[PDB]
Amino acid sequence: ASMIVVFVGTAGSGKTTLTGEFGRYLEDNYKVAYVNLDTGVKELPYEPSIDVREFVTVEEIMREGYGPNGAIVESYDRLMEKFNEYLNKILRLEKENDYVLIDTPGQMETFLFHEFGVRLMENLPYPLVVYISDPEILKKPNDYCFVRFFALLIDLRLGATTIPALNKVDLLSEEEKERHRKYFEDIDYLTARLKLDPSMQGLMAYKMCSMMTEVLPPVRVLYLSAKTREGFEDLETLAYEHYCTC
Amino acid sequence: ASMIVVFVGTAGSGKTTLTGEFGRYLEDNYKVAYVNLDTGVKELPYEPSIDVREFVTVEEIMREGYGPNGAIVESYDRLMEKFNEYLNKILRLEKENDYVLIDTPGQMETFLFHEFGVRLMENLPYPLVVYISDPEILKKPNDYCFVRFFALLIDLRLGATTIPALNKVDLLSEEEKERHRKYFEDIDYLTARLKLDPSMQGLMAYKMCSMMTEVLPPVRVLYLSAKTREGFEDLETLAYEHYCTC
Ligand SMILES: Nc1nc2c(ncn2[C@@H]2O[C@H](COP(=O)(O)OP(=O)(O)O)[C@@H](O)[C@H]2O)c(=O)[nH]1
Ligand SMILES: Nc1nc2c(ncn2[C@@H]2O[C@H](COP(=O)(O)OP(=O)(O)O)[C@@H](O)[C@H]2O)c(=O)[nH]1
Repeated sequence: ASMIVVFVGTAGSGKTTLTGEFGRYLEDNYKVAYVNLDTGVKELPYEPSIDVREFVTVEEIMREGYGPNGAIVESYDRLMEKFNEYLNKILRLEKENDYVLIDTPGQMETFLFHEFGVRLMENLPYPLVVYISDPEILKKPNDYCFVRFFALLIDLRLGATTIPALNKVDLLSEEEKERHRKYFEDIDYLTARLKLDPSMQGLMAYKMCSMMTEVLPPVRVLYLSAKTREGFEDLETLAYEHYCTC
Repeated sequence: ASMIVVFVGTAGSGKTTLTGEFGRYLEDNYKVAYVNLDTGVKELPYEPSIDVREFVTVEEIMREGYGPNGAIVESYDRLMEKFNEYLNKILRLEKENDYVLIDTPGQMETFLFHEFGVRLMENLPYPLVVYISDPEILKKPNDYCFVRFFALLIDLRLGATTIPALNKVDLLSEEEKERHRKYFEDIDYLTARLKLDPSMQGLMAYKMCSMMTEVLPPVRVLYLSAKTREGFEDLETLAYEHYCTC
């Protein structure tokens, strides 16, 4: 049919921007759709073909009673109702578009723990998942293993090739933006330093890693910058290369 | 010092209730504190010794500008400021209490992705983590592996023995509440049925499991019911048994 990319990434990871900034760069050579599944956001750098707000806004479920966490859960419980509609709504978008950029809710776990997100994922035609991570949590070894495991988690949960990605690599350094790569592209040295950590964690973080030594093909980490179109091109390849594979 | 229990569990898992309902049952024989780290909730079945709201309410960061996901992130960015205070505030609670029940934010990933939650965890004296899961997502094999991996994730991220737990086992069946146990206490049959799934996922969900065959001690799943005090007693043992071990 055509390529679909789901941007999953925790609150404040700046994925929405990326979601928009990637599309406009893709509107130069490709026809682009824009699905927003987030029920709680103010603006959008983009014009959604599909918007969950038109049905329901967290802001609403507020002026009704619930608080934040409770509103969120109700929105996606009210969505699992306009579901089979809302689904098809994304397929009829497939065959009139080259890329289709899906923008999952800020509460990653919303999309991740509640049928609305999982199911929608089963119904999509081999979607690629780009797991945006914010580089300001990569400080110590575990953190690297932590983020990469979770990414695999997502892959597992959502059943869809999931790509680890660092965001906002502009606000990076020089060697820093390569230190990160030492704990990434290279999957061996990460485990190497984990073996050094004599602490309980270090034990199972280390033991955890070897998720490669055992089994589960390496995977390539994407470095991206919404603002300065960093690694944007590569997303495309991967997109195609995955779209091909499957 | 004394026992501290952190309840982590995704939105709508009904942990806050459990957090309160467990304490009042513990107020019968133990002196109990009550820390609420959630900046976005309406009421609380309990009287917090500590409340993050007194500093800042999501509701506020709303009537200022931000929306849901943006408010949340700002609250915990404003907390990493009253941090070293707010910390100590929990230690001076240690040595005047038997149990101390910590109530993490609904957006699990808030507590999980942003320093406020991680750091606070390092500063606590061997806290036990009870990962509440809602049984209405356990439908197919993966789901079981999914929830148990994530639990281990949490353990890893937060560095603290993490206990998988199903919630609301009252709204359960008979054999259902034992089917669940087949995919749990028994860690072998879960992998057994995963090997049956000839799908891509089944491959790495199966491959994933063997997180025991390889290495990482079994762990016991808790069945809990806020309302009907189910498995409440066991929490205690574990609490003590862990408090002892370390
Ligand atoms: N410097 C920089 N800032 C970014 C980048 N991506 C997003 N941002 C900032 O973060 C905001 C986007 O947040 P948003 O995408 O809505 O958060 P999320 O969708 O919940 O993950 C933008 O207004 C930008 O100012 C980036 O690559 N570099
Ligand atoms: N039947 C049943 N309902 C529960 C249980 N625990 C919580 N609830 C319901 O869920 C609500 C609690 O939600 P809450 O704890 O605030 O959600 P969370 O803290 O974000 O995970 C309560 O008002 C109960 O009605 C349980 O064990 N059994």
